[PDB]
Amino acid sequence: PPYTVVYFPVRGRSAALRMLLADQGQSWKEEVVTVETWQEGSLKASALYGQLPKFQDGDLTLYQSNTILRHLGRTLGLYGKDQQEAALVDMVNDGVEDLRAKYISLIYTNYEAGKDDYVKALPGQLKPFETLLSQNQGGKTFIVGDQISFADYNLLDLLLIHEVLAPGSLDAFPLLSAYVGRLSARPKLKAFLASPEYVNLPINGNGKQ
Amino acid sequence: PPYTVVYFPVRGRSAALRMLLADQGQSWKEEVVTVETWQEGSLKASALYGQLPKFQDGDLTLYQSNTILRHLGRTLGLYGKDQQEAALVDMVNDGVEDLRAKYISLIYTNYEAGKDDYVKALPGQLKPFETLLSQNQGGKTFIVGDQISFADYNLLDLLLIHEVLAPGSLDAFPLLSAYVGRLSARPKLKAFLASPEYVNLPINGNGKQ
Ligand SMILES: CCCCCCSC[C@H](NC(=O)CC[C@H]([NH3+])C(=O)O)C(=O)NCC(=O)O
Ligand SMILES: CCCCCCSC[C@H](NC(=O)CC[C@H]([NH3+])C(=O)O)C(=O)NCC(=O)O
Repeated sequence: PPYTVVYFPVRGRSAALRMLLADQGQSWKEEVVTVETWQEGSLKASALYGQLPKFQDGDLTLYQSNTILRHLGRTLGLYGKDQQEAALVDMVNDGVEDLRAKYISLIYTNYEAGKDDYVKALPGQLKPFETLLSQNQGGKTFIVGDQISFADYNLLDLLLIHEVLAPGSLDAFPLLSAYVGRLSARPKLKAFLASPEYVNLPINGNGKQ
Repeated sequence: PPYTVVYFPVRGRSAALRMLLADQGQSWKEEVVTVETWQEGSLKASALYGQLPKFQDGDLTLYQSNTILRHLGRTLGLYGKDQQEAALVDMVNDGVEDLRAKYISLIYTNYEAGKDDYVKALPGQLKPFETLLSQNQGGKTFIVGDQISFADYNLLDLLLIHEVLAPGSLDAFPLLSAYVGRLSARPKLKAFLASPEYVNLPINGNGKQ
């Protein structure tokens, strides 16, 4: 630390890292980049893949949302208790990333045309996270082990946004409904999710949710 | 260990994790899964995300290619010498991953109508790794730091398949170029890249490369 998130006035691929910081009792600066600022071409030109988020941690500069997440898991001890759990944390997040890339591509690339095909495939896509949960202490704690990981935040954000896209898509998944239900209640995380820092922001950058 | 890779008879997403093992002088078994056996559906059904590659390491069963990359870097010490190097290695891999997604979506979804545009875009897509490899002792060792990482096996394969795509695609990048020969000159890799079980193996499995 200190932490700075440099991003568009959208939740997008920073919603989960932001949650993590907040749940962890941490504080950060929000650097905001409007499309106008981005349209200047100054930020993009330095950015390693011409894309945001950008994260500064003390004197360390990072791109890629999952790098940032992994770096915070590695520093705040949110990467499982051991080398097995490390691997299972990854498996979970890689799975989140896969569904998220699908979600993004629907939203930005063809929303109204694909929504039906997307939401149809959704139960099949959520079932492995129910399974995962049911194979660890009975879905009673976290997605991996019995302490919180970066994969938990990234997955929490995945389900929240999906409840907006497809109201009631978690009915069929009891363990997962209680898990969003429980993890939201975590005191600092309740507060963060109610902050205008979050609430004032739309999920996506194109009107679509 | 011991190691087992379960996958279709292609290079695909088990290509980078096999170079790693070979160069690391390690050995492994192959569970070949033809398309016809996959259509039977009992393997599909048991896989966490219904997909391959699948990997067994001693008692651990893993899915997700980068998870197997990460698991391997962590056990064999191919994840940078420190915390910062770790975060940059992930930054490379995520960037490799992003170009692999796009190539995979060219190969399987619109090869015939996508290609000229794709190769058109290749230089300005390969440049980010040319940069990183510059800002790291002038390009003379590895993508990150001075010892090999899982991010180097993944990028190396990414660069090899793209040479098959458009032969001579790497000339506008003389740095990324010698990188490829350095890594393939490594006696353990060299020999595997000359074995049939690498040369006789299809890249993508749909007659397109
Ligand atoms: C312009 C409004 C965009 C706001 C929507 C979300 S950011 C979209 C895009 N960034 C990304 O796709 C980030 C992906 C990156 N691989 C990650 O996971 O962090 C971007 O910076 N795009 C700009 C560019 O690539 O030039
Ligand atoms: C004909 C030979 C083709 C083999 C190459 C395709 S393997 C493609 C697919 N696997 C994946 O997309 C893996 C994605 C995963 N995110 C990873 O990187 O490990 C799969 O198991 N697909 C099968 C399915 O989903 O039914």
